[PDB]
Amino acid sequence: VNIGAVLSTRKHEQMFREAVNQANKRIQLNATSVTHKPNAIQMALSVCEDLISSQVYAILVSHPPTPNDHFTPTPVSYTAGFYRIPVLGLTTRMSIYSDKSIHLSFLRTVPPYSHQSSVWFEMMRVYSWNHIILLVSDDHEGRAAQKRLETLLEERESKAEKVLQFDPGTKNVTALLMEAKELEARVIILSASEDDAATVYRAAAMLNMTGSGYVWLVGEREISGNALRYAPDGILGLQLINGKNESAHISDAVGVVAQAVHELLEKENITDPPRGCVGNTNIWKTGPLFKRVLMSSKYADGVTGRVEFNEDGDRKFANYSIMNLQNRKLVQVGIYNGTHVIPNDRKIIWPGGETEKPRGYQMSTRLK
Amino acid sequence: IGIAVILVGTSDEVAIKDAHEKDDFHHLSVVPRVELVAMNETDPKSIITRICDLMSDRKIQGVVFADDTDQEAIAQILDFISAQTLTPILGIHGGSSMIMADKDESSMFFQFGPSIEQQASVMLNIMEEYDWYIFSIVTTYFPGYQDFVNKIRSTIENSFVGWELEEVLLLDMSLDDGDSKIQNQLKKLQSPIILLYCTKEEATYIFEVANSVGLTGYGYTWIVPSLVAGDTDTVPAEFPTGLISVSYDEWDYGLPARVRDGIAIITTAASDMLSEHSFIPEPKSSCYNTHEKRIYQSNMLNRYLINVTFEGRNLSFSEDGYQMHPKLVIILLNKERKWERVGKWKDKSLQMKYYVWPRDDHLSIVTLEEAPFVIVESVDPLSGTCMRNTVPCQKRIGYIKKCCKGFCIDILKKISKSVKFTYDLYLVTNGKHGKKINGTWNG
Amino acid sequence: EEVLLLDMSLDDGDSKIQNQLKKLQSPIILLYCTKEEATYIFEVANSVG
Amino acid sequence: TVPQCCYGFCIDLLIKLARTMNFTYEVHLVADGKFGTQERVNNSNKKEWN
Ligand SMILES: *[C@@H]1O[C@H](CO)[C@@H](O)[C@H](O)[C@H]1NC(C)=O
Ligand SMILES: *[C@@H]1O[C@H](CO)[C@@H](O)[C@H](O)[C@H]1NC(C)=O
Ligand SMILES: *[C@@H]1O[C@H](CO)[C@@H](O)[C@H](O)[C@H]1NC(C)=O
Ligand SMILES: *[C@@H]1O[C@H](CO)[C@@H](O)[C@H](O)[C@H]1NC(C)=O
Repeated sequence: VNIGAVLSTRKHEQMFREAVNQANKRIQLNATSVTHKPNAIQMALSVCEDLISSQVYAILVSHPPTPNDHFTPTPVSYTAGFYRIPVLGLTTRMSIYSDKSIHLSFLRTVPPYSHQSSVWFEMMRVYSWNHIILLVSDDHEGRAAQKRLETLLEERESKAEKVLQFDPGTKNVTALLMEAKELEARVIILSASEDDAATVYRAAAMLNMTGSGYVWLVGEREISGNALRYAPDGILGLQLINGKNESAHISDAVGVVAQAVHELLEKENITDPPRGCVGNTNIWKTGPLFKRVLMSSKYADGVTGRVEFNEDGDRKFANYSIMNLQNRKLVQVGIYNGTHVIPNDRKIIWPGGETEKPRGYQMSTRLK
Repeated sequence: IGIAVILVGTSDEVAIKDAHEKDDFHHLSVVPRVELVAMNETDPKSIITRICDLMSDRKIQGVVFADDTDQEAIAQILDFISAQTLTPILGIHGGSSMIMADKDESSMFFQFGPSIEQQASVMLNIMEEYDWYIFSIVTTYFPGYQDFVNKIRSTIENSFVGWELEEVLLLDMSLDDGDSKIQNQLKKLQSPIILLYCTKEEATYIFEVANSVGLTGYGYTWIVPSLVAGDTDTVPAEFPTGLISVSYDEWDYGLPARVRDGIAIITTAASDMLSEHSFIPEPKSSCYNTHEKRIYQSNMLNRYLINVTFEGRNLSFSEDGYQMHPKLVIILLNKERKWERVGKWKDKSLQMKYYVWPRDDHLSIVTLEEAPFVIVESVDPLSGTCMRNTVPCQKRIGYIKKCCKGFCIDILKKISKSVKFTYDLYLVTNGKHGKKINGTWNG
Repeated sequence: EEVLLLDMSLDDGDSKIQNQLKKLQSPIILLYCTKEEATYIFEVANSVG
Repeated sequence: TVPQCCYGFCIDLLIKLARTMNFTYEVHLVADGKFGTQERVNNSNKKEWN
């Protein structure tokens, strides 16, 4: 009747316990938390031991310092998927945990990075932009973002002018920039890691690729750290409202788990989860039902707003903030409330310093 | 080198190990060793502990895995272990054998099995064999459907054959309230072939809905990948009779054969590493906290594991983890809810044992070669099949397509169109026209 | 083109009704039955399309 | 790529079209010297024009 938590600090575990206790007053279930470990194998062994010690209906996972999302929550999800025990992620947007083929019984509290592609659609309709180019990286995240953008564009019968890809970690992207320079398109959309984004920023503004026109659109990882340090003025980045916050995510996760447990308690034929990985090898026989109950659960009102789960177990109806870099600063110029984008009363600058939105399309008069 | 072979649950006996001793591997310079380990737990903690004990206590570098259950989490756990331990792991005959896409980077985990693209290519070859150029596509919101559709469309576009590809469906199936929507969009499948792609649980519901609509019958054929079939002996009382599926070779492939193949692959990779770039023939084992394993430089060894000949077998793998030249079989749902092997798929070939594809208005016709009446040409070298004014023509003695034509052929075509009947032309073997010899006819 | 009988007395061949009904390619159908049988036939035809 | 001179009916039509709608041009000859048809490549069986 208890739930498991894997946080990154003792304070986080105490906060989770306090939140679960508070939600209890609104059964005798009590919380259980385990800290992270440097070794992935050690983390898997610890999670297995915790599961064996007491039956767990749901497991929450967080991100410690030096996240390395590619392998931080992966062991927990892999261990929990054997018995089909739902696992909720607190701060993870790698987009690899969305496919049910690999990660089974997984839920998200924050939208993945790929969903940012949707954010680059209202700006495509409110600014009258039709010719764009993509600098997506060559990896799962970049492929997912490109696929989502192409699917969104195909609805209106207008796809990207040219989609280019670059191997991750490359130190020479001059060829791609030169190829994309003569394309009669001024809107540039980038989707890469911090180091890759910083590398692309260098050797790009060198060939007058910044200034007049040349609207730049990026996500959230691009404007951060080294990439942000080298980011040119007029960059239109996206920021998550409550992505950094952890206590709020814990509170909403606890509330949703409690609501799902209360809803499931009414139903009959509720088989108890196995009391130990060793010996037990059959499926829970109720994991799919608990996952279905957890999904499609319209939470009344959480600290981070309305809680909705997508068909892939991802966060639904999120809120983004549009940031425009200017004078080595960052200011908010609009808010995307999941379905639409509303600008604020602040002026929007452009890479060329103009006060009017560039057309973003330069037709060529020299024909071959 | 020491390769550990792990068997879980019911398996063979130590006799298989004998095949690992009296073989070309022993005579090779690799001089490998085998330490068979049998387990009956099949749990993540148990598997991890066994792997760690084998790696630490014993000096080994390669692992061959073979389970008995159908749990797919075993493959993911093996991939995770390989990524962490930085040691090659081969999964065969079980959950580890199930093909999983999007493997973790720097993970040297391989398994026996085909990909979605290979199954789509096999389906297209089967369709082209019997001249089924009109079909549709039905899929659901399941991972891999995009790759399936893209492969089908790419194959159709880059070909000189005349395909149809009338309609393609999505079948959300996620909204419970939209139950009638599935039936509404299912009334557009006039094409004979369907080529469904979905999970077994969704497959049963889709089949029931189609039967309610009336898409299951003598005039409609369904082809599905191995995912829909699942367990061969677990027909859910709803699959229409005559369903065609593509599966991996599970009958003419023994567990000892797979173990020998894995041992040979590992030994050949080790020998190739020793011969070329002999700086480090085989890195030593390790333990927990493998961060100091960068000295091993397994990247060089990884490129060698994707090239194995084995006395003319081409056991090379792919950069993803699936073998490039697998063995595939075509199964058909018999009348008494059974699956029978109809044909096998070689590297680039097809050995279907049915030349007519047996199931009222369908009769056979015999023709003879004549100068102005029945001219027997050959298939078109450009597209591989005949074209306008020509019809398929069998040739007994096993057969060979000829695509006959001529005046009598045109008359037969017009007569068939007028009377609305189907046929299958074939040439005669003995006797030209017919004469009573010893009271018996011929030709 | 063709004529049908649609013997509704034997419901065991109900699956056949949807089968033989998916053959009338002609626009005009010229149905003839009772009101209840007419409603049943119309529902089956709508399901078939 | 020898820079030869070219003229004729097509050149006159191109000059008139360029004069009508303001745009410059850069004429060059086709490499294989063929109008174009769909053919098959020996490797990869990639159907393409020429
Ligand atoms: C309370 O939490 C602790 C975790 O330290 C756990 O061992 C114990 O089983 C929990 N109590 C109940 C009744 O589950
Ligand atoms: C996180 O959210 C909580 C609300 O529960 C708030 O009190 C806290 O200040 C937030 N932290 C940051 C860094 O915004
Ligand atoms: C988002 O804001 C727009 C303002 O134009 C409003 O029409 C829409 O209903 C809002 N949607 C949500 C989910 O708040
Ligand atoms: C081309 O000529 C037109 C006159 O019809 C003029 O309006 C336009 O500016 C010219 N374009 C140039 C000079 O690039």
